Amino acid sequence: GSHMVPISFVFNRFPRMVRDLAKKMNKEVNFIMRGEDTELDRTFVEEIGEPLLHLLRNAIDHGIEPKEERIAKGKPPIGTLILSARHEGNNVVIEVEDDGRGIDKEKIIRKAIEKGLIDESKAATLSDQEILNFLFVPGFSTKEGVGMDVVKNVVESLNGSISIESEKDKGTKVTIRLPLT
Amino acid sequence: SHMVPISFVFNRFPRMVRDLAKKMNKEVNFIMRGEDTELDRTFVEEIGEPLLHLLRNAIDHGIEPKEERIAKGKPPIGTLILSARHEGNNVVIEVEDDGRGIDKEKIIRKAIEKGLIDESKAATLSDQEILNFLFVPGFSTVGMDVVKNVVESLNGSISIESEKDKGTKVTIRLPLT
Ligand SMILES: Nc1ncnc2c1ncn2[C@@H]1O[C@H](COP(=O)(O)OP(=O)(O)CP(=O)(O)O)[C@@H](O)[C@H]1O
Ligand SMILES: Nc1ncnc2c1ncn2[C@@H]1O[C@H](COP(=O)(O)OP(=O)(O)CP(=O)(O)O)[C@@H](O)[C@H]1O
Ligand SMILES: [Mn+2]
Ligand SMILES: [Mn+2]
Repeated sequence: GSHMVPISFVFNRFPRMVRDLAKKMNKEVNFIMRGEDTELDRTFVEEIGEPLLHLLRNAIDHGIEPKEERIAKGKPPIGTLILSARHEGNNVVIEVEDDGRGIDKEKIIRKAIEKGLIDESKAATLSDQEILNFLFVPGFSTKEGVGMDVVKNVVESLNGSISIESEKDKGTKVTIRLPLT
Repeated sequence: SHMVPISFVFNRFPRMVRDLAKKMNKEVNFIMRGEDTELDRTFVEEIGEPLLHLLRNAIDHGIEPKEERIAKGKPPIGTLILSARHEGNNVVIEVEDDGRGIDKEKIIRKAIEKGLIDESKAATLSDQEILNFLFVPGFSTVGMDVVKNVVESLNGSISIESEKDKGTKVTIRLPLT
């Protein structure tokens, strides 16, 4: 790689943003960053900021439940949000994981049925990955050009890839793979 | 008035964009937003060609070849975004690319060649004054001048924004009722 620079050039700006977001949304969250010394193409560093911030915001908004709710639910009172970078072969892997309520998969199914994309019989045969992928279909999720869409497009314009996994009341993990320059 | 989703106009673009990019050997990720945005049905036939021209301009003149994108420290794949939405009592349509931007120096040279401006007045022209030459009838060698004419024909307005090596954004606002 030619113009390598530590991912910290983009990471160090998140602790402040996370705390303020958590305060505004009345959420209690412990933010952990890992692999801040991971080197990657400077172009990626300058472009991956917007996408990551959105995933972080998603986690704080839709993921982590208010402290009172986590308590009522029987989970540790403070939520955990982890942002990490690491090497996997010739790929830099960035992950945003929260231990929140998890993506509501039924909600997605209901929305897909409403849009006429699938019917009830078919909906019952879909796999979790199949359900979660609806989140990447442009125009699927209602807006207010932000969203999972913009995240995937930006990541893919860097020749990157993005995947999602989630478990009810367990949390959600978004994974971004960036290529070695 | 009688409305229809703007998808009637947008539907054919993905294929044309894909084929054009492939022809001019450019890597382009085409994004279309708000295809459900409605507009006057009598606008469909008229606004199609102008929009296609703006998309072609972005692919041909905007988005740079891969090696150029890399040299400039930009994402390898260029991004072309076509969007429509309702604002106030109008339909707003935008065509944006993150390419090399409009060659303003080239526009001024053309304006002088066409007798539209004396060279003694070129040094102080504002960016808007420069880009506006594109709307002067006969400026193009369908061209931007024709696009502006058609938009005016629909009682709407058009504006351009562009920054060197950053990109170009063309915004069209058409009246609803
Ligand atoms: N970390 C997370 N935990 C739980 N659900 C999540 C999540 N991240 C995303 N989601 C779910 O996925 C759906 C869409 O996220 P997306 O980022 O595309 O849209 P948005 O609903 O957040 C509105 P916008 O992106 O325009 O602010 C969300 O509305 C939510 O239901
Ligand atoms: N998205 C964009 N990015 C960069 N330059 C653009 C552009 N859209 C237009 N231009 C530039 O502005 C000048 C004029 O565009 P206009 O559409 O009026 O004419 P045209 O001469 O390009 C017709 P054609 O090239 O289709 O034969 C172009 O010649 C090009 O240099
Ligand atoms: Mn969101
Ligand atoms: Mn042209």
